[PDB]
Formats: sequence, C-alpha cells, structure tokens
Amino acid sequence: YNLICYFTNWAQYRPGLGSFKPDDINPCLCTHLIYAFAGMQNNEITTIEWNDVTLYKAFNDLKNRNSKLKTLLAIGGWNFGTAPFTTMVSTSQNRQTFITSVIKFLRQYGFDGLDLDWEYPGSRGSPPQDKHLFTVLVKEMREAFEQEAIESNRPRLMVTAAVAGGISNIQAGYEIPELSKYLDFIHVMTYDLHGSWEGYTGENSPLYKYPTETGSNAYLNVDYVMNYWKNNGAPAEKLIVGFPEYGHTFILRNPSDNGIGAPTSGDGPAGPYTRQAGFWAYYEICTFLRSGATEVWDASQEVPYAYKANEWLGYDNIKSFSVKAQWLKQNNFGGAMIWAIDLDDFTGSFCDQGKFPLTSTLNKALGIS
Ligand SMILES: CC(=O)N[C@@H]1[C@@H](O)[C@H](O[C@@H]2O[C@H](CO)[C@@H](O)[C@H](O)[C@H]2NC(C)=O)[C@@H](CO)O[C@@H]1O
Ligand SMILES: CC(=O)N[C@@H]1[C@@H](O)[C@H](O[C@@H]2O[C@H](CO)[C@@H](O)[C@H](O)[C@H]2NC(C)=O)[C@@H](CO)O[C@H]1O
Repeated sequence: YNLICYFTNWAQYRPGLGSFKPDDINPCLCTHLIYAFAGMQNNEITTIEWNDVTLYKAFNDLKNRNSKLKTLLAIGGWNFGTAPFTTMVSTSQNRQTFITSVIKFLRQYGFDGLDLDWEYPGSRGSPPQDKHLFTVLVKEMREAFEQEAIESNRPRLMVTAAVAGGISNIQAGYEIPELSKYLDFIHVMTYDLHGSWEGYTGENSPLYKYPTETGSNAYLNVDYVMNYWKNNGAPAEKLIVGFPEYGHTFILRNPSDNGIGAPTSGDGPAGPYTRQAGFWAYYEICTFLRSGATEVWDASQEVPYAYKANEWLGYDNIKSFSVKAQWLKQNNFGGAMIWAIDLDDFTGSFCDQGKFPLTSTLNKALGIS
C-alpha cells in the first residue's frame, strides 16, 4: 500500500512550535511526499514562495535517508482558482508548453512526479469543456513522461491528481474511466465533508453516513465517495483515500445542544498556530482535549467529536485512522493520502502520543515500514 503525505510551503510561517519545514519530516514514514504548491505563469509551472527553491532541495534531500521514498510537486489548490488551468488546457499548444516546462522543472529540482490539484475542472468558473480537456492533459502528460523515462533510463515521472470528494464537483469535472487509465494514482479528497458553512455540526471525514441522513446528505462520507469513484470506472488499486490530520470547528448556538446536527453560528474558532477560523491542526486539537473538553465517539460514523462550552470539533484520531485504514485495505484501495504532515503532532509535545502519531498509525496499519 501507499502512504502519500502532503507538505505545505506556508507552514514555515506558523509561530513557534508550529513552524514546519522539510527537515522536520521523518523520511521513513511515507512512501510518497507531495509538495503543496507550485504555481503557473504563461502556461509554465513556477514557484510561489520566495524560498521554494531552498525548500525543494531540503524536501528532495529527504530521499538521501530512504532509498524507496518518492517525491511529487503539486500544482494548484483551492486559492489558485481555475482560470490558469482553463487557459492552459484550452489548446494543444498551451498543453505542450506546460508539459514541457513540467518535465524540465521536476528534473531540475529533484521531483519524481507531478500532482495535479485543479479545484475543479468544470466548476468554480471552469467551463464545461474542461471536464474532457482535463483528460486530454493527463493523457498527454502521461505519454510525455513515458517518453522521457525510456529515453533517459530513469524511473518514469509520476502523474497524479487530487480529485473532488463532492459528488456535484465529481460529476462536472472528471471522465473517470478514461482519466483513471492515465493517472498513476487518484488522491480522493474525502474530507471537508461537513463544516461551519452548513450552519450545524458535522464530522470532517466520517467513514459512514449518519443514520438519519438521506438524499444528498448521504453523499457526505468516505464510504460513499470512494465507492462512487470505484463504481464509476476507477480501479480500486489506483484510488487513494484522503485522511485529514485536522478537524473542523464550530460555535454552538446553544452549548446544551452539542450532538451531530446541533445548530451553529459563524465560521468557527481559530487555533493559535494555524490561525484560521473553522480549522484546527491535530496538535491544536490535543491541546483542546486537555482544556476540559468532552470527548464523544460517533459510533455510526467511526469518528470522534469533542466540545467545550460553545466550541464544537469534528475530527480524526488514532482510533478513527485505524478503522479507516482497515476499511480501505479490505476494499482493495491503493492506500492513504494525508492532508497534511505539518498538521500532525510532529514534535510529539502536544498529544503525548509520540512523534507523528496520526501518520505513524497509518505507516503501521498499511505495512509501509
Ligand atoms: C488542496 C487544497 O487546496 N487544500 C486546502 C489548503 O490549501 C488550505 O490551507 C490554506 O491554504 C492557503 C493557500 O496556500 C493559505 O494561504 C492558508 O494560510 C492555509 N490555511 C491553513 C490552516 O493551512 C486548507 C485550510 O483552508 O484547506 C485545504 O486543505
Ligand atoms: C465535499 C465538498 O465539496 N466540500 C466543500 C468544502 O471543500 C469547502 O471548503 C473549502 O475547501 C477547500 C479545499 O477544497 C479549503 O481550501 C477551504 O479552506 C474550505 N473553506 C472553508 C473551511 O471555509 C466548503 C466551503 O467552500 O464547501 C463544501 O461544500
């Protein structure tokens, strides 16, 4: 099985113990590390942070301590939008320009592949033709990587993609049968399935539906999303289940109503290191659990939640990671991807569970080491 671990090039700016750079990664935990994110300019891949080139080298230097480790560079993401992707795939000329720049970029800076993180073809302003043109891009990229590999005597560059976990986005964005033929792996973003945008509490990445859920609400679980991809043309062995090392936060309208579906108000509280409303890293969650919070096991969905006064948290822990790891193995899936390794308790000083408790749980459960 594969354990694919995303690293983010803005984590370096978190204060104090939150600051995370490539040298903080244990090179033996994962089979693949993915660098989030590269940008694009004039249909060519490019850096985004002032020190990306330095971080690239430290990132790929991790392979000096693990002969099996592979690295990839992710391009795009949520804030990147869709407009540059729409322009780049619109013509064969622009796709060739981009693909050519990618091969040169990855080989110069030491990456073993590219992870396409377009959010999303056919949505967020992307026109309908991008559903098919995305397949063309991946096909042309896979073929160009294959050519470069056989001519250079080097292992072929990987082409992967982070893909939507929302059914509406999936249907508008991906030709699953043909796309799955050319991607090496399909990293399914089976998280952000509930959050403060809904106005009530819900789990970030529940494995199963809540018992009373019907209709489109019954889409919002890992089991449904993964089986959607599998049953609509994707081979199970290429499908990678998304594992969040963070949770989503809410403000309860009434602290006395603190179950699943309890009413909530604004965007949710922010954490002292990630400093973004609605979002807590796992190491920030451990601090919350030690501040007097009540812990509850969501038995139907196989995930935890916790609350204290007016704050409510839906999240993942060792127990839920273990349940999902066993589940994905018994469903013949390709492994797990983690968003993101800089959100684990990488110092070990927050959770009293050792270093990288969530990532290590998957390392052991997936037979990585
Ligand atoms: C694949 C993807 O788009 N994942 C999202 C992350 O990008 C989000 O992180 C946020 O990313 C922006 C752009 O780099 C940063 O400016 C922002 O600080 C960062 N916030 C945090 C807490 O890391 C993430 C949270 O919004 O949601 C997805 O994971
Ligand atoms: C399954 C699904 O499509 N859920 C949607 C969420 O993804 C989305 O949340 C946003 O997700 C982005 C990654 O895809 C994050 O970068 C972004 O921070 C996050 N926005 C938040 C937490 O406010 C929400 C809100 O846009 O919609 C869901 O439908």
